Amino acid sequence: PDFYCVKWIPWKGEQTPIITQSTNGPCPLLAIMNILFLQWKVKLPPQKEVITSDELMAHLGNCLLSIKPQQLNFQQNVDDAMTVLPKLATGLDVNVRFTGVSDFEYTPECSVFDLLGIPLYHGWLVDPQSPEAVRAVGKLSYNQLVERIITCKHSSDTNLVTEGLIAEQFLETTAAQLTYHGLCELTAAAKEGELSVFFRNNHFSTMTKHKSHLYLLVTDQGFLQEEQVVWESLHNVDGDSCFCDSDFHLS
Amino acid sequence: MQIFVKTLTGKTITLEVEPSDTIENVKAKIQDKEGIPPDQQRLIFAGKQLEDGRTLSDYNIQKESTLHLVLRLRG
Ligand SMILES: [Cl-]
Repeated sequence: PDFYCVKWIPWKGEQTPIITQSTNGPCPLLAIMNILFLQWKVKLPPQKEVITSDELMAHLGNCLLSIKPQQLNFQQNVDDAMTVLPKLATGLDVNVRFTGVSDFEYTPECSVFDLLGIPLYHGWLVDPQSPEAVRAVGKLSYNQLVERIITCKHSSDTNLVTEGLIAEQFLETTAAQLTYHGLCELTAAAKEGELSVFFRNNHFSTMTKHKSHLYLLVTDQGFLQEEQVVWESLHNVDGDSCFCDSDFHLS
Repeated sequence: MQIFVKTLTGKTITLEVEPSDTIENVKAKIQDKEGIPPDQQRLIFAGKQLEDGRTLSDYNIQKESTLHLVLRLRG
């Protein structure tokens, strides 16, 4: 319903809760909250087996509203964060740029992440090895790309028409929204032991890098009983993905 | 009638609809046979975005018309 199961794991020698997800549940909220649990910035009592969206909001509120600044820029951000909280549960709008694993159109939505010090990533990157594609896509965000593709379809100008077709096949071939280059850059760009949020295919995940390896936190309700299953390889682009325990050992 | 929906992966799904059908019905049909949520759907035809309230005859969509679907990014 509107309840989420709590799962306890041995994280860095401590009993730590993480929250498991429905089928199409509240994954941004979850991606964020699970980071906060893993950092012990939010604590649940030992016997918590279930938690509600409202409680999560309350714990989240305690984080956001307890943050102190490095004046007026700061307070604006915080309300933009507050205003967005409901969308954290029902679906959040992102608009990636294909130039880099941190490149999004900056919106209020993104600001929550920034206030909590939580990096936000995607791996939907145009291959630098193909200059035609790099030129066509340029610095355009996804939303601009689909508009441009449309404009170009209506032109009979060869340049525009060519630009569009290249952009189209970029979107067609990379529709999984993760590329080998994105994967490599994620690898090199993410820092060891940092917890972050990874966008892909309209899902937000809790991500970390450990010994140069990238993992997504397993929140699937199916594995609620299996303590040994905590981390899943961010394995690209498709194929068998290995599971690890809390300590990043094969489970 | 039979129409075509072009998924970005390249696959072209075929759909059976009626000109009186609403855009909200068609997204529900694409979901019902491709699993993509109707909210994550944006329908494009002749360089126009289709709106959930209107019907197919409102855009003069005829048999074997190819509708373009764009995913909006919402996790
Ligand atoms: Cl961290």
